[PDB]
Amino acid sequence: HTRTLGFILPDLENPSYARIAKQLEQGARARGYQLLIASSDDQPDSERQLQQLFRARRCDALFVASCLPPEDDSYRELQDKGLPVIAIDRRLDPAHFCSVISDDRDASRQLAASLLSSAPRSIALIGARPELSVSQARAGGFDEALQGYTGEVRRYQGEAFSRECGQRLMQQLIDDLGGLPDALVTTSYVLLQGVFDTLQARPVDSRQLQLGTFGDNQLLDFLPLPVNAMAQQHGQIAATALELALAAIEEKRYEPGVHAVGRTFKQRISV
Amino acid sequence: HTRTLGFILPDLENPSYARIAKQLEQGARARGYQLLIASSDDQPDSERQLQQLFRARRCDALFVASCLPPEDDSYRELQDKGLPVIAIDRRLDPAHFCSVISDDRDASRQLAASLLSSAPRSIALIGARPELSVSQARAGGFDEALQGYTGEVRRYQGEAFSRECGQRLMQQLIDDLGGLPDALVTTSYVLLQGVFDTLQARPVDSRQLQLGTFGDNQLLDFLPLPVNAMAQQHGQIAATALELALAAIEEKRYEPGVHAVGRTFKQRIS
Repeated sequence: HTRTLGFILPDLENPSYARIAKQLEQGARARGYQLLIASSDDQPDSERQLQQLFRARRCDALFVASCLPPEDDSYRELQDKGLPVIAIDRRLDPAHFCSVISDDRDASRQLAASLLSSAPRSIALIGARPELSVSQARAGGFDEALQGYTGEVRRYQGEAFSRECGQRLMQQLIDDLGGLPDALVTTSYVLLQGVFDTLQARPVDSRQLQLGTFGDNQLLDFLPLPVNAMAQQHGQIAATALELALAAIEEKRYEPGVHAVGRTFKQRISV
Repeated sequence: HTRTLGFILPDLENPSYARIAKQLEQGARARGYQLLIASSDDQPDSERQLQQLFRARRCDALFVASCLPPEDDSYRELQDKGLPVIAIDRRLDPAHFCSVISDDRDASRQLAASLLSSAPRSIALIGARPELSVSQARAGGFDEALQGYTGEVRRYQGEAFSRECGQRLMQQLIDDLGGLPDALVTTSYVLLQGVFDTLQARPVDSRQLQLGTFGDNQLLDFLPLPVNAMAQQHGQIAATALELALAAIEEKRYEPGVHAVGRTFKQRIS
């Protein structure tokens, strides 16, 4: 026993992971545990390197937002050797791992529906890493809200949750529609940032779409362009994950399954 | 040789530290090293517990943005035991420790001057943790820039670099002046967040003022209100800090002193 917990996350610059990591560290500290954080940069080989690191380090439990393929069984190996693995944000196999996540599919359905109110002629989804369960959920909720929709629908899912990817996809979208869509949902705030870059390159008067995104940002309150946002309850995510970790460590309780926490709706678009 | 580096930082939610950590991680990986990150919350006792951690992990080198007093010699002991300790952002005793920091005094001078050039009738500084060298440098630069200025000046220094502190300080400032200051410098983007919270509560027509800050954010480009920003050169700081780490680990050379890296001026105010 080391009384240390590890957290592998995809991106240190993603404010949601930072917030969760901070909430975890605080809660852990009150329980007598230290938190060690490492970033995979959403690269599968980096994550595998971190796996070996946290195993040799002998952390009492490992929190992880994985970027690995579901076919990969590396975490099963670690678990079989006695390491408690708690998934965060990105679910691991519900038959073998405990995961704490946001209720993304329903969040996405409401998000898209909130834009559909204005009767848009065209609507698009911009996302990334389509293979991930988190991405499938958000694309899934988006489709669900489109039932009975007769307008133009486009889905663009890039290679990374990055600003530049969002910028590239927005361009490709604009180039493909011959203009802005009436409405747009981004599956991640960082992707929205790229969208803003693309919009800024255009003349001032062609930038008036209905916008919705996952995650949130304070400065959205000051944007002339209103953006609806679905934010994580980071505090509850961390508190749930930690309690699950400690039960596995201290009570040897561990039940596979997904624990979903609702997102909060931040509406800035007048309805 | 564990092939792992440690990084102790004050605040995971502070974009400046997250950026440097990310760059350090990326740089370390290219040299065959893994980076483990931990947060102190700027709490001295939390930081001390973390010391034991990278003490036990036996990391090859430890990066740290410390919140400990100058009287505290805990880092001295760790160094004597053979651990390369590299300060980042917050300098440690230049007589014994190597530190990579930003050119804060100069940056703060230029930042404040940029606001003064528009002839404000009042100007304020919002900062935190006045005892820190980084805070003295930024407050000092502000003061140098204001030499000869005959308008109203206010200096509010809070207890933490946090959004809530920034909010409280902005509230006290507005009550003090009986309104918004014409110009304002915040010593940390995190404090600026709290300032933005206070402005948000005011009518849309009552949010105009000359604004300058350390740190930066993309959306600052899109606001109807331009904000001058002194961005940290996160990549350069990481590279320099990394170079010093490896030179210590692999070549045993360790030379105390301060390596200052200049900031990037985003002059959004015409």
